[PDB]
Amino acid sequence: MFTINAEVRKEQGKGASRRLRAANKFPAIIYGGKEAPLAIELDHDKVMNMQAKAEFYSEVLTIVVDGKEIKVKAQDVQRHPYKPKLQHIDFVRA
Amino acid sequence: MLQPKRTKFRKMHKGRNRGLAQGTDVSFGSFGLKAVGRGRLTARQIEAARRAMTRAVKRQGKIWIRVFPDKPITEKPLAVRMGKGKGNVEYWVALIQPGKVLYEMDGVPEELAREAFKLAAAKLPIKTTFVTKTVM
Amino acid sequence: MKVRASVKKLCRNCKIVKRDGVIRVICSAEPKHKQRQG
Amino acid sequence: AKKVQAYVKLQVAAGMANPSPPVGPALGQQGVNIMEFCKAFNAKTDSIEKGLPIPVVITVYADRSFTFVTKTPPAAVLLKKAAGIKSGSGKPNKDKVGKISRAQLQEIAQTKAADMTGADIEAMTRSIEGTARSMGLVVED
RNA sequence: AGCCAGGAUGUUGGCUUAGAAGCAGCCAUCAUUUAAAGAAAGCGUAAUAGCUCACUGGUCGAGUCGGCCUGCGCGGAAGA
Repeated sequence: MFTINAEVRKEQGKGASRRLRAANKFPAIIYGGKEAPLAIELDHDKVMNMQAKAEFYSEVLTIVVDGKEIKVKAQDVQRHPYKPKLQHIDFVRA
Repeated sequence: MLQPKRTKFRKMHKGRNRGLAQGTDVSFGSFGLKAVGRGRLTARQIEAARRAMTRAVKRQGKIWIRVFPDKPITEKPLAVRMGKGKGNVEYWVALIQPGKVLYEMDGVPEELAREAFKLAAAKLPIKTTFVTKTVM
Repeated sequence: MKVRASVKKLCRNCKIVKRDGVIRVICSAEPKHKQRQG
Repeated sequence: AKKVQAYVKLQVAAGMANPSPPVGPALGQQGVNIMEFCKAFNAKTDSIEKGLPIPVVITVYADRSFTFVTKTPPAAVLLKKAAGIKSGSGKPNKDKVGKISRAQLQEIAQTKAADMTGADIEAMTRSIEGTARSMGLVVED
């Protein structure tokens, strides 16, 4: 039931990702199925308050990117070590 | 006090304490006392903090000490010159980085876990925080 | 009073007041709870 | 009774007269008489049965000392008169110290209606069995 | 948040009760007329008692309460 608005990452690597997290976002990827993996940037606060729920890790999510909808499921989250924030999320298609 | 039962060599080099930690999630228990500062922790500080916790949440609960010393720290005596060998093994520390869950606790309410972890984080030299068991 | 570097509310009547750039604990119930300099 | 004007509740087992070791001037600090626990109180005690303390309201007026009427037998020694050992409770609920048959509590609760809170039999039945919860007295269902 | 009201009974619950009768004690920690109430949260006793509160009603007529992430600051801070 969660709708997560995303964009496509035109840049990647550690420079671009650390630039992207200082701007209060974080990178993510949608892989799985037969399609190519999709690099995605996500707003941070929406996803953090959203993942405070338990249903974020169990229910099918919907990610809106370029006006499409990809029904994914949250595979695996890298968190920051000592701060309450996120590094990265793997989303498997569903 | 914690100390390895049987080492392989008595004296270790200093080495450095860089980068982030490996034990990061609350694994065994439900609430966790996670490091934020770098530092290192002697066995006396781990014992002091564990007694503060065990007293604080009485003999209910279950507490895991997720760090272990296993690093011998040598000191030279007083009025001894420099040189003439490496010192003697005085105590044992664990090296901590930002992210280590130092302790875990289960079987209490969260408000007692806050209370015992406050009581015991004041016996440690590093800045510390409270974490919960997050699900993936 | 007690000049400490951690001043706290010891009672429920204790009350933190900053006077002249100094944090203080003014109690009405017990005057032993009067504190200064947090 | 009225606003609190020199009435307190104190004595021990009133089979005898005027308990000198346990309380003494505790019933002499306020305007309550020393003599009116000795003859007339036992004259008003023999009307039902002896061997019970009485927590009682003693309203001291501008009369001789006061006027007194005993009203209710209390449930402490009423739940100790047939409970088990005569020593006391200690830690009574974590083990099985006492046991009380509930029919006699239904009839004593059916008698006592002045100094209670309740208007139904079942409403005030397990209140005195709450006093059985107090001294760990296991009710026999 | 102020302000005006109510906040008990078994309950001396037994105590090692020398006085604890909620108050130097431990186990319990119940149930009811009731909007509401703890065998008493704070003080307090030679000792009950004395009050306030925890909760509810009225007055009140717009925000308020407490956490988290942060920038800059305050105290901690005494030498010839």
